[PDB]
Amino acid sequence: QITDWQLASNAEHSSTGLRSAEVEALEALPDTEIKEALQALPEEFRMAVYYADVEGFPYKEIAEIMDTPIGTVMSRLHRGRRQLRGLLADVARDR
Amino acid sequence: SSNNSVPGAPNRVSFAKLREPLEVPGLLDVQTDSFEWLIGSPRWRESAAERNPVGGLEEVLYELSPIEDFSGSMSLSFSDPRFDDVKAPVDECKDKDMTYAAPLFVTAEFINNNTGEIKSQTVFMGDFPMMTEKGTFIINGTERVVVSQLVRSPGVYFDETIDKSTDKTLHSVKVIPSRGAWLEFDVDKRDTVGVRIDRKRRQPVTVLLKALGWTSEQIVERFGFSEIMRSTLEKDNTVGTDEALLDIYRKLRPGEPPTKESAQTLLENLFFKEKRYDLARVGRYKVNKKLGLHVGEPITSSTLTEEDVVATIEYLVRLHEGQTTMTVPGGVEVPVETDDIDHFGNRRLRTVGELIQNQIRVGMSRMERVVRERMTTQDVEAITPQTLINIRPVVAAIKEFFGTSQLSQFMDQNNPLSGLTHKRRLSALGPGGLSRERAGLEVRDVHPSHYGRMCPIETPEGPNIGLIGSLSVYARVNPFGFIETPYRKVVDGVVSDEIVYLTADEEDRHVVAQANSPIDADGRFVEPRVLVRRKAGEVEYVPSSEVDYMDVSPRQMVSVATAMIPFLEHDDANRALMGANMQRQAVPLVRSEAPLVGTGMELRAAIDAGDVVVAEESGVIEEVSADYITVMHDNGTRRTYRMRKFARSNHGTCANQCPIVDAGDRVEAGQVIADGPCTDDGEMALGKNLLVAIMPWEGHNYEDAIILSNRLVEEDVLTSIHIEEHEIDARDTKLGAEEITRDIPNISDEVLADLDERGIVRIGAEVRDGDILVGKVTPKGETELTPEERLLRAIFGEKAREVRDTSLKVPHGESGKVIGIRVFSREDEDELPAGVNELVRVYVAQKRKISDGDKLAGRHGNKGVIGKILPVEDMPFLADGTPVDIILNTHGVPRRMNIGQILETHLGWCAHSGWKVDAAKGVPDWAARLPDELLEAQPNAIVSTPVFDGAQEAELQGLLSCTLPNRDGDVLVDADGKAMLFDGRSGEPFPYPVTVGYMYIMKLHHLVDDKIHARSTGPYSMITQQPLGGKAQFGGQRFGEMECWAMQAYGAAYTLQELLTIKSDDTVGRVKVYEAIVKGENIPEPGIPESFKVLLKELQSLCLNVEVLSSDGAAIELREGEDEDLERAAANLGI
Amino acid sequence: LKRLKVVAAFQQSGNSPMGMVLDAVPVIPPELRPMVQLDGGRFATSDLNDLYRRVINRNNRLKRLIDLGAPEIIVNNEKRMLQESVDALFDNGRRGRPVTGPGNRPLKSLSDLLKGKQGRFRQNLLGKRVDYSGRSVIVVGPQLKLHQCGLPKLMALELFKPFVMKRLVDLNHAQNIKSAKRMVERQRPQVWDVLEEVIAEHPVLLNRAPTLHRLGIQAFEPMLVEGKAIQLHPLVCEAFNADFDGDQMAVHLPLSAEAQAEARILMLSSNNILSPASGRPLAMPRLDMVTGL
Amino acid sequence: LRVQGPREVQIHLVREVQEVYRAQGVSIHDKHIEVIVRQMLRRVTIIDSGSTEFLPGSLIDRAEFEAENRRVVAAGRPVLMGITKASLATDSWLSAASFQETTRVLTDAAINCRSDKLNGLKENVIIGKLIPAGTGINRYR
Amino acid sequence: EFIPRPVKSSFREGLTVLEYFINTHGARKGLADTALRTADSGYLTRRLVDVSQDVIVREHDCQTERGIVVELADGTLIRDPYIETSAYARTLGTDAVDEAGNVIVERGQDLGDPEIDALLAAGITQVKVRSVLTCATSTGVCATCYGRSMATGKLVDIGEAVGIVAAQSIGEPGTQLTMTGGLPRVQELFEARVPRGKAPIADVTGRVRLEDGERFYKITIVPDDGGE
Amino acid sequence: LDVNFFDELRIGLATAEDIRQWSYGEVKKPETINYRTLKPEKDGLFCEKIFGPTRDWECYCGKYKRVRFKGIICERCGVEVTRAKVRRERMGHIEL
DNA sequence: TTGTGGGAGCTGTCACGGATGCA
DNA sequence: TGCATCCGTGAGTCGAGGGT
RNA sequence: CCCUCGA
Ligand SMILES: [Mg+2]
Ligand SMILES: [Zn+2]
Ligand SMILES: [Zn+2]
Repeated sequence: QITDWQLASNAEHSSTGLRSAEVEALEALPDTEIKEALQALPEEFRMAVYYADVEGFPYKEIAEIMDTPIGTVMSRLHRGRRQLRGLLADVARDR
Repeated sequence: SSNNSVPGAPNRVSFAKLREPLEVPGLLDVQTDSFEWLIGSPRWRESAAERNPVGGLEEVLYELSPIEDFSGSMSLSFSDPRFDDVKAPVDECKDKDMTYAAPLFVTAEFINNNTGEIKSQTVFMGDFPMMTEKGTFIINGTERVVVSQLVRSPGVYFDETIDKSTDKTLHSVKVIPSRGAWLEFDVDKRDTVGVRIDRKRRQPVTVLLKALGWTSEQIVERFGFSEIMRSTLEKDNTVGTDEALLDIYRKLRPGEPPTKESAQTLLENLFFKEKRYDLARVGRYKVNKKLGLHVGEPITSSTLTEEDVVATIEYLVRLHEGQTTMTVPGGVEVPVETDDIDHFGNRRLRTVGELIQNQIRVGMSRMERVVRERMTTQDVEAITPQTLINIRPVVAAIKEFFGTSQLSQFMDQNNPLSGLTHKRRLSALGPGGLSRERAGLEVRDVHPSHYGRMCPIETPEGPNIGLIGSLSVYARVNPFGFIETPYRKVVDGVVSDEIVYLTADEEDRHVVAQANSPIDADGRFVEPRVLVRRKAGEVEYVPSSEVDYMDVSPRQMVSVATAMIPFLEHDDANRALMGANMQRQAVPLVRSEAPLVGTGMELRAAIDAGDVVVAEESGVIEEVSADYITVMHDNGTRRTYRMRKFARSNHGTCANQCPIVDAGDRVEAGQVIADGPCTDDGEMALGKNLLVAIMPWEGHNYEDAIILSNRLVEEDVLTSIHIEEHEIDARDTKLGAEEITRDIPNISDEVLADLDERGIVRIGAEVRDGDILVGKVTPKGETELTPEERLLRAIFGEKAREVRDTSLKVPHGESGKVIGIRVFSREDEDELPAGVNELVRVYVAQKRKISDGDKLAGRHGNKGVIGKILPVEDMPFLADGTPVDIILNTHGVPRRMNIGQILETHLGWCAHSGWKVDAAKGVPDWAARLPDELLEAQPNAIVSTPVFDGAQEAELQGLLSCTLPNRDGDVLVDADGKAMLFDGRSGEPFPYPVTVGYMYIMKLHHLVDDKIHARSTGPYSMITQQPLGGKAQFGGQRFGEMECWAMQAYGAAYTLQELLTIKSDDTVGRVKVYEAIVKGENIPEPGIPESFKVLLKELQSLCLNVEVLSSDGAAIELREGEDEDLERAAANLGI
Repeated sequence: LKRLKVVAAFQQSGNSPMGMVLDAVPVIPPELRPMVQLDGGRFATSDLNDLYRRVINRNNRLKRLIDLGAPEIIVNNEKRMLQESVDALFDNGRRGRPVTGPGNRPLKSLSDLLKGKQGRFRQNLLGKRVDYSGRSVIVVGPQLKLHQCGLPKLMALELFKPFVMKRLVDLNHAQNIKSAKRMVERQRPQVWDVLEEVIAEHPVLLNRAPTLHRLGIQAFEPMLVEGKAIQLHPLVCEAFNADFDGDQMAVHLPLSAEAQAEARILMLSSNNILSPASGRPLAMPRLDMVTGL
Repeated sequence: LRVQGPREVQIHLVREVQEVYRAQGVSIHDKHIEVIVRQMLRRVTIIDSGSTEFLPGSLIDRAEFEAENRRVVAAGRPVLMGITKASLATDSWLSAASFQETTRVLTDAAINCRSDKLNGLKENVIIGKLIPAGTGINRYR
Repeated sequence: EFIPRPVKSSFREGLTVLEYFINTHGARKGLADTALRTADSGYLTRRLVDVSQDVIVREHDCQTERGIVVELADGTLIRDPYIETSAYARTLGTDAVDEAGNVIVERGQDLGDPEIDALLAAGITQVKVRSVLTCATSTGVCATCYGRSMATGKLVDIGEAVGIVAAQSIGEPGTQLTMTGGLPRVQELFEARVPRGKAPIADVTGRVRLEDGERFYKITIVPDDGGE
Repeated sequence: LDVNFFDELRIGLATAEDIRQWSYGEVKKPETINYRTLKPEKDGLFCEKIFGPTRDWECYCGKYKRVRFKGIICERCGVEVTRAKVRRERMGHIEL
């Protein structure tokens, strides 16, 4: 039998730990500081940043989803990143 | 009285009346004698001279050498075992996770007879682990003890078992050596005598008799008197010699073509060939005294001889008639009887040195295989004593032994007494011993031969009862492995001072008196008729002319811990076992305080335990610091003893040595220079002297609960120090090496304020639950970043590798001061396991006060937990304002049969107050017998009540009269031991005199802090998806089967379902339930337990097509969705 | 009749006896047979993997022999060894010697995983470890009422953690649920005022093992107590067979309305005064109380 | 049982168990012991199978024995069963396999294509469904 | 086996060395016995829980007239020693009428303590009570036959799992049973084994012819019917 | 999510055809995981092609490492990009 | 791939029921 | 073929922390 | 699983 002490000891050096129900629950619940910051952005900027560096789509695909050229998706992306960097003073709480 | 065999030892005045003619031997001798034999120390040799000296190693080497090849050409022989110095000191091995070992060399001499050449050489065998001065080993950093193992001695053993059906008295005999193949002889329901060899089928004994060379008439001549042998020979299948060898081989190897000559060779190799069969000198002496062979004391060879086989067969067939006597050719008037498996003349113990030798031998033989293999595959002139010898199997054998044997154990170091008894234990289980499923009830009973050898009191209450005993005080193990005990020789009626050590064997031939026996001052049995014991627990009165030996001392039957219970003989054996066991669970307190009431055993148990620092040689204290002590001998040489300061024991108690000498002081050899964890001025001090009242108090001490004065908190009298060692390593993982860093993700600069630049908590920090002790991060992988983490990393352009926080935090409910940091690196040259890069241990110290829920106990099995700690003003107090310290409920005493605790209390009061018996107009009658220089005592005097020789009842009652008063001339405790107490709560006096006095109370290592535990949610087992187990793992309580029956009997269906699905096993219901509670809405409906799906998968793995059907009769799909949550993830990111 | 019990059964709805002989062995999912790295660079594997590995090795060696056209005696040896290794995998020790690991320990097969008090049935389905549960030493606490128990603060805080978190966010002591979690974990002083609020009238189950009858589990109303011990009303001792020489007890928090209601109604201590075996009361004055009266 | 009939066996056994508990000063109410004894006398051995599909010698629950007798229009004499054997012979292969002798029960259940109605409480415990007792009964649920 | 010599000492006086040593034999024998005894009782409790688990109350009343007769009591009535476990807490099977026509307790009453007292006070020496032996329900038992729930005092509620309560009530004191058997005998009866030292009974009513040999008894019963 | 109202639960003997209808590929190699990279060897007792991916939405060689690519089977790895949960419900088999 | 070449343990358990196998 | 033997079954609960 | 301990 694999020991609970052994399961935990192994979890100490693994890319994902023995996660609890509470951790999963919180991860499935809103991250209020982040959700409010994203909702502060305008629709186009929030959508560009979400598609770009939350879902990780390539820029041509982000274009094809929002049917705008690549340059203006890149514009919306860099400027929404700036606006969110301003909006998130809780980076210092997490950085 | 003086106990002055130890220099500088405190003056503990003794109530004893009998004189001790012998001193307690070195209590660690059981281990030092054994290991110093194994090694062949000079000391051991000298001892041998006083008593053919060979050492355990020398014995292995002479048995193994010479090593000849198959052609008899080249011979290798091992000559001399020697040792180098130790590689590193003990504390250095402890700090660096090493093994305290010394290099072992041997002299390897190779001869080639074909060329006539000789090549000697010094060959290194390995790093042989060493026993300390304290009788222990350091293995991979941790301290360990090798417990002595109770085995059945090599020999020949006959037992009588009634037949299963026929109700006939059957007899069996087992010939059992120290190494080799078993032999057995058994008579069946039918009257055929049979031989069973290595669990094979029972062939007729005639088969073996004819295979040995005995012809049919040669057999009928000897065994003809027993119609059992004639009946089994008439019923024998075949008659002849080589046909008998053929049948032996046929039954010995199944699926094998038999051959006559190879049968001859195999049979001569099994029992008579000294190569692979050996009953040691123990077995040879046992069989020779058992059957009467070789009584001219020849100990030349130790092997199964043919004549021994014939003698055992005849003994069995004559025991089937049960005649009280027998004689063999040259035999000597041998008694015929069955053997007692549990008698300590047939049950020996393999000590540490022999246990080690038995693995050394295995390794050496595995190496001899390679020696014989290399002698053929190598160029005959190019070989050397270094090319043959491969020391890998020997090193592997020693390592395996110390690392996996049941008998190599984690030393329990709660306090010195723990380790002292642990070194003295006799354990019944282990390899070569008896197994736990075969541990009947009779091996666990107190056996009459245990008297003076194995203490009948100290043993565990739970599943190991009667399997773990401890050696008796005066007992010593003989070179054969039998336990002897000393006795005074009584010549014709006078008790001389000649001490003779008898085994349990030699004891049954004599008769033994008691230490309680009157004698005139010159020496003669003034007692007219004695009460004695002989074999099988005899008890009989007898004239002193027939008494051969007498006990050297009371407590001779008793172990160290048992001999420390004052008034033992007033305590029933159950609570006394409880007191012996609980002494070894006392925690060391910040300040140690010897008992006012003790026995003569405290001092001598501290010294021998080893945690006390003792002067090797007389001298003057040249320097004293908390850090070390330097004594300048009269030699001119110096000696310096470094103090262990706040070391962590194996069990988390604080080992803190403290100097008790001053600069300029004169100390003699053997004097204690510094106190250890539970010692006070050289004596073992496991607890505190507490002012006790025996009375119920408002139910707060109901049903064994204990009430404490808050003084014990304020004045730190039951405060202890506890040190945890939190260890964490940075190692190589599937996504790259981990790094010990101060850069922790998702953490603010605030929570890292107590860390240093590298990420380790700073020395001296106060730490609480969850405080980082060592920051660490583990490579994570982009797919494992949360959407919030991915957003944050993108926005702020964090190019740092994605990691998850795997820091070492402070575990729930623990707190303390960081005492020390220790770190090992791979960048530096530091021995680390493979893939392990950085290692760091943070040591945390907590100062635990006594609390509600802690466990306390006296020495008489009187245990309780603390129910309430009252303010000083609430305690019942004496007439002068003194509040009592501890309130013990009256209802607990009488039915447990331990009024020792009460008697102690009385004596505790007397010693606390001091007394002066009148002695004007003559000394009184009660004081006439014992007291002498006990006629008076100064307050807080230190006295001893030796077990079975302590303070008599009348003398105890007498002291209660002449008690000295307090500072106002008031006698606070009357002649019954009772006192008038005021209720501190109201002020009214309690209506009746309450017994008060002083009692030694111990803080047992069962404390609330260690035991409180609660979990809302935590880790889960990967196999079953159920909560992990154990406080250490933040586990959940097991709601077991009987608990579910309880829940069912209530009809509490929903509670039972919720316990069995969402609280453990339902992996989606867990999360949805925590989510519901956090969001303030109703708890949802359970899902399916994951362990049911695991069961189905195991059944399918057994080729069982288990499906689950619906009402329709259609198999149900037991899987979950893929995108079951897509809407709410966007909702949570606000899109 | 014995022999017919088998044939008549194989004579119902297909189920050909051919299933008793196997040409393909199923291999259990690998999560159910874990392999974990140990401190030291060594690994710990479940026995199942060693058994499957011996099956695989011998089957492959048999493939190699069949291809090499080996002697029939050798190929027969390999076929027998394959049979024996599958026999071990399914039920080790049932025939002949058991496959042993180090220390001559027989490897636990797939049959062992199901049987005994350690198999899945008795160890993981008829009883299991649960969340929202604690354990601690018991002390007497004679000041309580029959329906009450002293629950330590540090136990209550953990047991009720999500409840107090929801309330901490309700009363604005925390801005979000994550800060509520951090607050409860740091033991900030705001939590305690909230704790007594949520604890109120929320029953908890106390168990003492061995549970010899249903009264070995009883519900109580928790009073927050100072210290780290559970306080256990003195009249319920008899039911639990609990004394205070070091006994410990387990705490379980019912969550659902139904579980809480079953606790209040079915299991409350003062509703279980009578022994369910004899019909007589058990919560009677026992020792000190007797001497008092 | 075969001489004085089942009603008298039940008396005999309740009294003979109560005697053991009485000689040691233990008060068990009779109704508990009767609840246990009742479960020892719930089957009948088939001597002549008549026109039904019951194999002679088999132990068949009295309810289903008499029910299949009523619909076939059969020589059945009562059996006393020990508790362990009355337990291993239940209509729930899950209940039997989780109780004792798991390998044997499961081999037989496989050979016989047994289908567990999943109606007992233990079975409901194993799969995570509300037990059919107390608050889990449809009347109250 | 009792040692011929007794410990003449009290623990107040303080036992001698041999008295103490001798006392340990039995002390430890009992401590060791406790583990095996609690394991035996636990195994029996598990088997009883399994055999009785599905037994639940299913209906209020099967309305049967079957029951068993319990005794309640040369000059006066002597209370029966076993009223507590066979008469008390039962449902009365038939009206208890005294020497006169008085109806003391009516068919279907609880037979609590007041009712048993009133019964004894009226000279009633036997009562018919419902039982689960005589209970006619197909599956499980009915409430009226079972009687009151011992835990609550009132008549058993319709959902009660009385099999588990019964197994627990029988097992719980099993560790008190010490030494044909004690706890081995309870197991012998519940396992329905052929007992050791079996006493044969009569297969038919008739006359006995008793052949008395040496260590051999031989019994022959000639039936009253005149059959074989 | 299963409503947990299963009527019945039934056993029988599995046919070799059933055993192959359960399996996601044959375990052909005895090796478990690389002594160096700690990664499951192909066709072994922990192979990801047949049993499942060790890490969420990650194939063996890394050509498809995202939730965007879901359900597709890497034509270089043979590994299906899905949750690692599948490694507790996907059986292999062995052809004797 | 060449003179030769069989393990380390073990029993110090007990009661009961029924298939197995043997004369 | 009628048993005797051999085999296979079962042998209390929950805790702590140290190990292969 | 084992070891030592706890009720
Ligand atoms: Mg207790
Ligand atoms: Zn009824
Ligand atoms: Zn790929």
